[PDB]
Amino acid sequence: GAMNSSNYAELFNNDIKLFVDDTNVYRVTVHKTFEGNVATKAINGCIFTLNPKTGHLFLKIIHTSVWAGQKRLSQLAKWKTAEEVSALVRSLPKEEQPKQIIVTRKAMLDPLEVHMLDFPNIAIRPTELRLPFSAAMSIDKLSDVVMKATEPQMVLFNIYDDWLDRISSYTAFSRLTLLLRALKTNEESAKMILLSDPTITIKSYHLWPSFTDEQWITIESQMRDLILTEYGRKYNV
Amino acid sequence: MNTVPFTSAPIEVTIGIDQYSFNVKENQPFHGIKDIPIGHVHVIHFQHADNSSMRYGYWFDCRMGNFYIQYDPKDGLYKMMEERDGAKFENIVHNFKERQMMVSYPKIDEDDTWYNLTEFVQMDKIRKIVRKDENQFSYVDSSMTTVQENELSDPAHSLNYTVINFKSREAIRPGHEMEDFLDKSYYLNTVMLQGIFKNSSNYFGELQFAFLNAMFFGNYGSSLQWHAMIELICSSATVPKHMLDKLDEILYYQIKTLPEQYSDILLNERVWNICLYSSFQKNSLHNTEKIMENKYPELL
Ligand SMILES: CC(=O)c1ccc(O)cc1
Repeated sequence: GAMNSSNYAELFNNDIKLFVDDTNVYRVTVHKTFEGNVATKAINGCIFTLNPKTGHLFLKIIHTSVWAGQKRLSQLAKWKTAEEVSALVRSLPKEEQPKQIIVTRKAMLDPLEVHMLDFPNIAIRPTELRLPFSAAMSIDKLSDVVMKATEPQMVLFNIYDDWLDRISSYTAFSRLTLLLRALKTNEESAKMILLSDPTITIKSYHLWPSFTDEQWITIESQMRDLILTEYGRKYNV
Repeated sequence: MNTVPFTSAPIEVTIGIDQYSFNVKENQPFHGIKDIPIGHVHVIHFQHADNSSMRYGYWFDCRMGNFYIQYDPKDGLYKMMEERDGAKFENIVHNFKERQMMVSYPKIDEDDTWYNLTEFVQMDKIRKIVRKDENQFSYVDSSMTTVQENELSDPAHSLNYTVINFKSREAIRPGHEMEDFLDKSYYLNTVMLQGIFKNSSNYFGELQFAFLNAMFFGNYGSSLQWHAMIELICSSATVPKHMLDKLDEILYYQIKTLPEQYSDILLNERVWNICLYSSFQKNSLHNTEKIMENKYPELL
């Protein structure tokens, strides 16, 4: 069934599963035409396919050429997402294929179900959680590889850097969710928090800064604070 | 015109013949139904007074044999049987007509309702959906499940309707996933019409039979099948023009005949609102849309 607060720990058991977020697949800039009408221009996008347990991120870059001469792009985007997730599963060895795929938006259920008919034993699930996976393009290195792409491309990351050496995946996934929530609510202030201190750097092979355990406590504290600074500024509280 | 005699009527029962019905009291002198129109299938059906649970009945065609009804006090129901002795049957019926113990199939001469509800329904096709090959007639009741229902449990007592499933490999060509899901023309025209049914007449026959079982017996799996066969056509962008016009006529008479107080259970809101207002054929069912809007505007 649906993934919610009640069954949150299922995320970190030993059954392989993937989240699929399609928010950033079809990305446009709306603008005015010379005639004073409105038009869109697509920019490169990505499918965000992530394992909660290991941090392995399969970032399929969606190049704007895939939209050329197509109609109903927002609908096509869901079917393109489902086609690429199915292709990814088929490319994995059997023992690496997921037992479940959790989609962050319910409109992906039927497209993914139809593309996965060949895999009757892979459960396709929605979620009641409102995850901030859309903010993946606020991670500078992910945004850079997507915008630089000149052709379709898959790029593999570990979204948890080396955190699993020191913390469980429950805390790793929970830490990723809190950082992404902050970047979605106020990107500028979130990024100020993560980089304010010139002495904490991002390793070439990492996505986030190299915080100590104590520094992560502090960093998580300003993010928890920032999500309240916004929630007050938003609702006046 | 043909006759289905009844041995007797030992329990109180509402008896139906096609869209007609009448109440028979415990041990009332009822000995059957005469003047049944030749050329159509028919259904005789039963609801006992004491237990309105289990509507049941028999599909039959008087061209295929001499059939009668006899109550079985062990199994507790009215059973159809075939009489193989022709001169016995005629002598039985003739005696019952002389004593005027039979109701007359009460068809108005202007009235084409039954023809229009059974236009494509053949006994030979009924007997393949309802498998009991030692009889020429077919028993159906409220509780019988369909093959598709039994996949999601007694096979001999099943309705073997053609399985339709929009999220299935049969419905979806590899590499045409989006195309085939959003436009079911492939599945309708190649898989089902050319492949399985062979022609639109057999398709419409099964659709009509499913509706009649839903209406007369409250058979839930028959209702699912009727709606599935409507939806498959309406969700196809490419349907022969003769099929669309015939479909409009078929549905019109089904909606016209449906008891007004059974719509809440027998009509699927999603299917009809999609079929009439969102689908490829939203504009191809003028007669059905007009009667649905004037008779069941709440559902919509
Ligand atoms: C995401 C988050 O802030 C969070 C916090 C505490 C938990 O036990 C689980 C998740």
